[PDB]
Amino acid sequence: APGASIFRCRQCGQTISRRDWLLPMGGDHEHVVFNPAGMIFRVWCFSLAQGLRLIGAPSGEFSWFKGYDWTIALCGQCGSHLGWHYEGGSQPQTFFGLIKDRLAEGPAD
Ligand SMILES: O=C1CC[C@H](N2C(=O)c3ccccc3C2=O)C(=O)N1
Ligand SMILES: [Cl-]
Ligand SMILES: [Zn+2]
Repeated sequence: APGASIFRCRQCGQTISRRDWLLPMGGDHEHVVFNPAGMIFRVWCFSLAQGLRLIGAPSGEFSWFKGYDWTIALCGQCGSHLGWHYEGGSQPQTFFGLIKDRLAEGPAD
C-alpha cells in the first residue's frame, strides 16, 4: 500500500507519471530553472509520462538541457501546462521535464 507511487495532474487527476520513472539528468532528477519571462520552475525529470498532449514542433530556443529541443506538454485531459517534452539529444534521446508543484503524488490504483 505505498502512498507515493503515481503522479497525477493536480487540476483534474489525469494519470501522468510514476516515481519509478524519475530520471536523474546530470545527477539530479530535480532542476531549478527560469524562463525568459523570469518564472522559476522546479522541474522533475522523468523517463516516461502519459496522459499529456505535446503541442507544436520542437524548439531549441532557451533549452534548459543542452542538446535537447522542447515541446510544451499540457495535461491531455484539462490543458494545464505540466511541463515539456525534450527530444533530439543523446543518452537519453528523449525525456520529460514536468513542473513538480503542478502534479499530485499518491497511491497507485
Ligand atoms: O527548456 C525550456 C522550455 C521552454 C521554456 N520556455 C518557456 O517557459 C517560455 C515561455 C514563453 C516564451 C518562451 C519560453 C520558453 O523557452 C524555457 O525557457 N526553456
Ligand atoms: Cl508553478
Ligand atoms: Zn489536468
